[PDB]
Amino acid sequence: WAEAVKEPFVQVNPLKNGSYLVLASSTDCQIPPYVPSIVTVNETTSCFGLDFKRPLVAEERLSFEPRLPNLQLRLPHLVGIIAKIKGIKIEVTSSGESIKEQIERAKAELLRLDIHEGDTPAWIQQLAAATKDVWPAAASALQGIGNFLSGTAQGIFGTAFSLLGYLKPILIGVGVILLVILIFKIVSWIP
Amino acid sequence: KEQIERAKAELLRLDIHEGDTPAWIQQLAAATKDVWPAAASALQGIGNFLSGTAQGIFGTAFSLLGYLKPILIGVGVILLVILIFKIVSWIP
Amino acid sequence: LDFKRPLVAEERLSFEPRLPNLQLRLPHLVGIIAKIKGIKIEVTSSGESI
Amino acid sequence: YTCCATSSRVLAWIFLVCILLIIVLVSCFVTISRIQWNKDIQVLGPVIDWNVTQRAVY
Amino acid sequence: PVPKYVEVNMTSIPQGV
Amino acid sequence: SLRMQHPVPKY
Ligand SMILES: *[C@@H]1O[C@H](CO)[C@@H](O[C@@H]2O[C@H](CO)[C@@H](O[C@@H]3O[C@H](CO[C@H]4O[C@H](CO[C@H]5O[C@H](CO)[C@@H](O)[C@H](O)[C@@H]5O)[C@@H](O)[C@H](O[C@H]5O[C@H](CO)[C@@H](O)[C@H](O)[C@@H]5O[C@H]5O[C@H](CO)[C@@H](O)[C@H](O)[C@@H]5O)[C@@H]4O)[C@@H](O)[C@H](O[C@H]4O[C@H](CO)[C@@H](O)[C@H](O)[C@@H]4O)[C@@H]3O)[C@H](O)[C@H]2NC(C)=O)[C@H](O)[C@H]1NC(C)=O
Ligand SMILES: *[C@@H]1O[C@H](CO)[C@@H](O[C@@H]2O[C@H](CO)[C@@H](O[C@@H]3O[C@H](CO[C@H]4O[C@H](CO[C@H]5O[C@H](CO)[C@@H](O)[C@H](O)[C@@H]5O)[C@@H](O)[C@H](O[C@H]5O[C@H](CO)[C@@H](O)[C@H](O)[C@@H]5O[C@H]5O[C@H](CO)[C@@H](O)[C@H](O)[C@@H]5O)[C@@H]4O)[C@@H](O)[C@H](O[C@H]4O[C@H](CO)[C@@H](O)[C@H](O)[C@@H]4O)[C@@H]3O)[C@H](O)[C@H]2NC(C)=O)[C@H](O)[C@H]1NC(C)=O
Ligand SMILES: *[C@@H]1O[C@H](CO)[C@@H](O[C@@H]2O[C@H](CO)[C@@H](O[C@@H]3O[C@H](CO[C@H]4O[C@H](CO)[C@@H](O)[C@H](O[C@H]5O[C@H](CO)[C@@H](O)[C@H](O)[C@@H]5O)[C@@H]4O)[C@@H](O)[C@H](O[C@H]4O[C@H](CO)[C@@H](O)[C@H](O)[C@@H]4O)[C@@H]3O)[C@H](O)[C@H]2NC(C)=O)[C@H](O)[C@H]1NC(C)=O
Ligand SMILES: *[C@@H]1O[C@H](CO)[C@@H](O[C@@H]2O[C@H](CO)[C@@H](O[C@@H]3O[C@H](CO[C@H]4O[C@H](CO)[C@@H](O)[C@H](O[C@H]5O[C@H](CO)[C@@H](O)[C@H](O)[C@@H]5O)[C@@H]4O)[C@@H](O)[C@H](O[C@H]4O[C@H](CO)[C@@H](O)[C@H](O)[C@@H]4O)[C@@H]3O)[C@H](O)[C@H]2NC(C)=O)[C@H](O)[C@H]1NC(C)=O
Ligand SMILES: *[C@@H]1O[C@H](CO)[C@@H](O[C@@H]2O[C@H](CO)[C@@H](O[C@@H]3O[C@H](CO[C@H]4O[C@H](CO)[C@@H](O)[C@H](O)[C@@H]4O)[C@@H](O)[C@H](O)[C@@H]3O)[C@H](O)[C@H]2NC(C)=O)[C@H](O)[C@H]1NC(C)=O
Ligand SMILES: CCCCCCCCCCCCCCCCCCCC(=O)O[C@H](COC(=O)CCCCCCCCCCCCCC)COP(=O)(O)OCCN
Ligand SMILES: CCCCCCCCCCCCCCCCCCCC(=O)O[C@H](COC(=O)CCCCCCCCCCCCCC)COP(=O)(O)OCCN
Ligand SMILES: *[C@@H]1O[C@H](CO)[C@@H](O[C@@H]2O[C@H](CO)[C@@H](O)[C@H](O)[C@H]2NC(C)=O)[C@H](O)[C@H]1NC(C)=O
Ligand SMILES: *[C@@H]1O[C@H](CO)[C@@H](O[C@@H]2O[C@H](CO)[C@@H](O)[C@H](O)[C@H]2NC(C)=O)[C@H](O)[C@H]1NC(C)=O
Ligand SMILES: CC(C)CCC[C@@H](C)[C@H]1CC[C@H]2[C@@H]3CC=C4C[C@@H](O)CC[C@]4(C)[C@H]3CC[C@]12C
Ligand SMILES: CC(C)CCC[C@@H](C)[C@H]1CC[C@H]2[C@@H]3CC=C4C[C@@H](O)CC[C@]4(C)[C@H]3CC[C@]12C
Repeated sequence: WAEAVKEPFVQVNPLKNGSYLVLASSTDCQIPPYVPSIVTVNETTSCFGLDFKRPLVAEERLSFEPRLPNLQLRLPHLVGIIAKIKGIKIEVTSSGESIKEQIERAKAELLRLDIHEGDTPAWIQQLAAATKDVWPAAASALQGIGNFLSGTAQGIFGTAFSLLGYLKPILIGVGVILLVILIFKIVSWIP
Repeated sequence: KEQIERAKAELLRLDIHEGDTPAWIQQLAAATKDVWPAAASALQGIGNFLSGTAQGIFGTAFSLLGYLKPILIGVGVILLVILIFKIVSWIP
Repeated sequence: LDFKRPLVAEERLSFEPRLPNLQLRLPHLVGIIAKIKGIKIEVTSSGESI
Repeated sequence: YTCCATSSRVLAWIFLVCILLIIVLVSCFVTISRIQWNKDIQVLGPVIDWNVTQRAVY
Repeated sequence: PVPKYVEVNMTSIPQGV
Repeated sequence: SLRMQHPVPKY
């Protein structure tokens, strides 16, 4: 299962034996982001705006803690866009799924998020964020052509293109009327 | 009437696309099978032709010619504008 | 259904909470957004910009 | 007069070429942006394995 | 400005369980 | 396993 969340994300659970369980979108006290971890400190300090205390020395007894098997997991490239356009917690793969089945799963859905006359700049900015890891040269270009339609002047070019997009059916109609005149006017020159 | 007018707009907007025509055509068949079995068997055939025959080269070819549509029109328009002038510049 | 007149009560010291008031601006087409999801969906925050 | 007549002709040609180029620039952008999106969808995605040691930053 | 350090140990949680 | 050394201010 995948689900979209708000940035910044911070979760710190104090454990009973005196360690702390941390999952956080940003670094603090040398703890890496995005991967969770069990954290212990030798001297009281403030991390993620709260106090992580040094635990009381304990006596060792025979353990019964479980040790689960490790597991690599491959996710779809655009998992973030799939989770965002559902607005609920959604199933994205299985532990033991093939590359082919995994891909043919949100492909039709994703293809039909096509370019529109009404949010071309907002679309072009998604395409860049999607392309950045694949082709960084193209991303930087797309991002540029994004900010040109949005920012340059008062966004007048964005406006102009948006409007010329919505007019397409009228233009064809006129274009057709011109041909029907031109053909007649031409045929009415030949002897 | 009420039951039908409930997912109709939603369902209509699952339209054909340049990027998964074979995968779409295979859904249309599964949808048509109980209604018109003769048509289903046909659609299923034209499905496997774009996917299987050769290395799917025809699927590829059609997918590509689909995405090029705007360029082709643009060129087509430039040809007319030449042809008209070249024709008008023959008449005495 | 029947809305009955209540029995007279004796007044005692209250501990009822009094929450702050709050204006809330919704999107113009909130009804169409809620309809095409077919589930309970998040539409804004208390303190969001236009 | 001849200069004004010539100017009108030259203006119309540059005005025609101006448009026919804009038609070609927009047409090429729509083709390339839509293909790249298709390729973005089918790339291999990230891998996660819950290894902390791997993500250490010094 | 004097250098003072605190030790911080970290361990993994297979499968996130 | 991952041992680290977090620096703390001592002014
Ligand atoms: C509060 O509570 C929490 C718990 O909730 C405390 O956190 C826990 O603290 C424990 C310490 O008491 C930690 O245990 C220690 O884990 C160390 C790391 O283990 C991993 O790496 C090992 C080595 O891997 C490398 O080297 C080998 C070759 O040697 C290579 O093959 C590898 O590729 C690596 O290069 C590895 O052996 C371990 O593998 C075992 O676990 C994983 C799952 O985690 C399994 O997939 C494996 O199959 C394997 O488990 C099986 O096999 C082993 C034997 O091989 C059995 O023991 C198991 O029962 C099972 O059958 C890991 O990948 C260990 O190095 C460390 O070892 C010490 O102890 C042993 C004796 O037990 C000695 O021989 C060693 O010399 C060493 O002293 C120890 O086990 C827990 O990980 C940690 N738990 C969590 C969830 O984080 C916390 O401390 C508490 N806080 C306070 C304040 O009290
Ligand atoms: C069954 O149970 C239910 C409860 O579950 C019963 O319903 C409850 O019945 C109560 C009556 O016992 C009602 O209380 C009454 O509310 C009246 C209206 O209060 C609002 O308006 C006030 C006036 O607003 C105008 O005028 C002022 C200037 O005077 C202007 O500033 C305004 O702009 C308006 O023009 C206003 O003072 C109130 O404001 C307070 O509450 C709101 C939230 O509701 C807060 O946002 C405010 O900050 C403020 O709360 C704080 O400040 C006040 C003091 O200013 C403190 O008292 C608070 O603790 C808090 O710190 C409202 O906007 C009141 O007019 C009415 O006042 C009577 O009592 C006081 C003494 O307490 C006298 O001085 C008055 O003269 C007057 O007699 C009273 O409080 C509950 O509203 C009602 N609850 C609900 C949820 O509906 C029900 O009756 C029961 N049924 C049966 C059968 O038993
Ligand atoms: C669960 O585990 C499975 C199995 O590991 C994971 O799926 C596999 O992912 C790996 C890594 O991404 C893929 O490796 C690539 O393999 C190709 C060659 O594939 C061909 O030959 C295979 C021979 O065994 C065969 O299995 C393949 O068959 C599948 O694909 C065909 C075609 O779509 C399909 O019809 C079949 O039904 C199968 O689905 C196929 O014939 C190879 O070209 C790749 O090379 C790249 O990487 C290497 C190493 O970095 C590099 O050296 C090269 O230069 C190149 O960059 C790569 O090795 C593998 O194809 C996947 N296998 C399957 C069956 O899908 C899966 O991801 C895991 N799931 C989860 C959820 O984690
Ligand atoms: C939470 O609270 C906020 C703050 O009140 C609400 O957002 C505001 O809503 C009001 C009412 O709908 C908006 O009022 C209008 O303001 C414009 C002028 O806006 C410009 O100047 C502002 C100066 O302070 C500035 O803040 C604005 O900046 C925002 O917008 C720009 C451009 O998009 C953006 O880049 C910024 O990042 C900001 O987001 C902006 O520069 C004014 O023209 C309007 O006038 C109309 O109404 C009046 C009164 O009826 C009338 O007299 C006029 O004739 C005209 O009809 C109007 O006053 C305000 O813009 C909103 N502010 C922001 C920051 O968005 C929000 O709705 C509340 N949320 C919820 C969920 O309830
Ligand atoms: C973070 O992880 C560290 C491991 O890298 C922890 O360090 C270990 O902590 C134990 C606490 O019991 C130390 O044990 C002490 O050892 C000294 C004497 O040291 C010698 O003998 C020990 C075995 O007893 C041996 O491991 C050493 O190599 C030495 O030969 C005793 O005086 C104490 O009484 C106690 O037994 C380990 O020595 C120490 N190991 C290492 C490699 O440093 C550290 O505690 C962890 N920190 C936090 C914040 O949890
Ligand atoms: C006041 C300012 C000055 C005026 C400037 C304008 C002057 C014009 C002169 C006259 C010529 C008119 C030309 C007509 C253009 C009409 C535009 C059509 C847009 C259109 O229909 O496209 C749709 C939406 O895309 C869009 O609408 C996106 C359009 C492209 C946006 C990007 C523009 C920047 C290009 C950068 C070029 C460099 C890149 C590298 C080559 C999608 O197409 P579809 O409808 O077929 O449906 C396909 C499936 N959805
Ligand atoms: C190396 C191999 C050899 C090369 C072969 C090709 C040679 C071509 C020679 C030059 C001629 C070029 C012809 C131009 C074709 C362009 C294709 C346009 C496709 C297109 O835009 O259609 C869109 C997607 O459909 C599609 O893209 C689906 C297209 C149709 C797929 C099915 C093809 C099999 C037909 C079977 C015939 C027998 C059936 C019974 C009659 C949808 O259309 P829209 O964009 O208007 O939007 C409508 C609302 N979404
Ligand atoms: C977890 O990550 C660490 C670091 O990438 C792996 O440890 C390395 O293993 C390789 C051999 O595969 C050694 O050459 C390196 O010296 C090791 N580095 C360190 C810092 O110890 C580790 O194998 C990974 N996997 C597991 C299951 O622990
Ligand atoms: C916690 O661990 C730190 C490791 O940074 C200890 O720091 C050492 O302190 C001694 C003084 O006893 C210094 O001589 C060393 O140079 C420090 N080591 C470093 C910076 O690597 C610290 O003493 C420990 N604190 C407690 C309370 O045990
Ligand atoms: C301006 C007057 C003379 C009318 C002339 C008609 C011209 C401007 C119209 C007629 C048909 C139009 C084309 C119809 C369809 C498309 C596909 C779209 O994805 C890009 C633009 C493009 C290629 C249009 C460009 C403008 C166009 C060529
Ligand atoms: C190849 C060179 C000479 C360019 C000539 C232009 C030709 C190939 C182009 C110009 C406009 C194109 C048409 C534009 C729109 C559609 C609708 C689509 O749903 C099916 C294909 C169809 C009917 C196209 C077929 C190919 C077409 C006729």
